[PDB]
Amino acid sequence: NLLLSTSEEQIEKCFIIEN
Amino acid sequence: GGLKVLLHWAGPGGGEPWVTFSESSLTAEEVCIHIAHKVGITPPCFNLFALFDAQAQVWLPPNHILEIPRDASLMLYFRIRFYFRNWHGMNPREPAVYRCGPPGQGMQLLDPASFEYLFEQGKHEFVNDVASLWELSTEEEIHHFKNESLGMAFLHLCHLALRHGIPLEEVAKKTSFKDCIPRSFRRHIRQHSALTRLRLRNVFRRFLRDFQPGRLSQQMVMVKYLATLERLAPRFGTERVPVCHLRLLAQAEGEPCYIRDAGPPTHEVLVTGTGGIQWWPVEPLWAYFCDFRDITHVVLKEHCVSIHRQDNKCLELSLPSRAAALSFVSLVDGYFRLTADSSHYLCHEVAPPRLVMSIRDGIHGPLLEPFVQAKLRPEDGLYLIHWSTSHPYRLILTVAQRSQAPDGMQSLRLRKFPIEQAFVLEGWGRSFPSVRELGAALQGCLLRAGDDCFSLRRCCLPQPGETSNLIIMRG
Repeated sequence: NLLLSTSEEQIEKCFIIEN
Repeated sequence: GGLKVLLHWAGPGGGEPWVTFSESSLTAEEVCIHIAHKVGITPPCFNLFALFDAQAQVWLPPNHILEIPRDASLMLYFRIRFYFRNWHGMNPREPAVYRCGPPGQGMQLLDPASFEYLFEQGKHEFVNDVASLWELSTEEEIHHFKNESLGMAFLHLCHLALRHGIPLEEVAKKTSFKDCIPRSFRRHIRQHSALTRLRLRNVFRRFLRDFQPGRLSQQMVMVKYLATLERLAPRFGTERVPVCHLRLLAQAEGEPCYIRDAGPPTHEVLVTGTGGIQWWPVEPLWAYFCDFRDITHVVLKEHCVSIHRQDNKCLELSLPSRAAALSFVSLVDGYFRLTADSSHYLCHEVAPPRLVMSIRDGIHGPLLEPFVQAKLRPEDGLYLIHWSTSHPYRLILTVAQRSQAPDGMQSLRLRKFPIEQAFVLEGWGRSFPSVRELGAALQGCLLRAGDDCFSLRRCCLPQPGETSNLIIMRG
């Protein structure tokens, strides 16, 4: 209420295709 | 044996109220981020903190280079420097303060650990005469100050009882009310009559009897303490800077801080989160100069500072030293960041290193989910990088995906990927010198997450004056 609630990002595993 | 930084609070878990640094060189910012994290302070609150040199009576700019062994003797405190009076909203006579809300909660200024650090710091400043008994003149003011100081000492001990999970009577026997009141009041008691001492002891023992177990929480005791401190101490959470020279000048009539081929203070410049920049000569009245959002830039030349307003008027100042000028410019710049622009700084001399990097690499601050959505929603192929809202050394690469919310109405789904430092994106075999280099390689590429693909067509960049949870709104 008075204070800032926690906010953790749900993060995921990547993969990149070049060009 | 290294740089010892003093703490008002060790954070959860506890231990020694200090952190010792042995690294050859470190920035004041690296130090504050390391301590903020150890204490439990979250990334949206990091920029409220700074380092105070208690002996020189100056704060360090965030780009200050600390060197070991050279600085092993410095007496530094980690403290909240950027403060907004009435943030708790308990004084009706003054405005409220909040972080910007989502477009069209995350609006609270402080996180739990920043609040507890503030309370511990408040107790230190209170005992250290931020409000002095000597500054008072009438019998009514003196009596009120003494009674209020006793009520504050009562709140101080009630908190300790709740924190340690022991009854108030065992705290009252280990800790005296005399150690919880201003030092000026403690000296007064000691110098005055033995019957006055006996009377104050009985008045305090009575305050202890009117305590109700189960009436108040640790948080409520803290807010009341802090709100009372604000009422008692008009100087608390403000800064009054001595200057040796002060001039107001119109730009189209002269160049300020001009290079030409120190004295006692003549004025004081006051800087507050809610009141902007004010000054007065050393019958007294604070003159108003500007709010932080009126400043175009700040020029610093040796110990001379020039604050430039949008209408081209300048407040020209001569500070007692270069360290005093850097302290001062970083105060104005720090409030500018919080109230006007998250992604700009007013003077390169004091710029936060992590911000300089962010500006050049097109990185956003720790933005909350609705603010990133407002950035990705206009087009397909949009992406952005922002500092994590929970992890101090993690960056977040984010994309938006087509989704369908309950009702069948088209929605937006965010996919978050971490960049860690030599910056590496978790899942991409490459490694980069800077985030700008990693982002430039990212441009035109395709991101694969499970069975989904995302076009990395354009990186959204921070815009000047853009509102977000990083902006502090003054009611």
